[PDB]
Amino acid sequence: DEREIARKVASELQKFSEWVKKLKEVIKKASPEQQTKIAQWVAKLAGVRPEDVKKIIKAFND
Repeated sequence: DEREIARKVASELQKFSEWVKKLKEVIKKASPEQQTKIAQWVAKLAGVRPEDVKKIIKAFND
């Protein structure tokens, strides 16, 4: 069903947006060395590239 996937994806979008903002606040308080380090933790845990974590964070600032 299309409307149920849309309802589910949008709900997870609102929840995941909260965690991106918290990760942003942790990154905004970190030194440039720690910012790279935090992006490498998230990438190594989630199984993505460190650059993808930054592109995902970019899409949740607007």
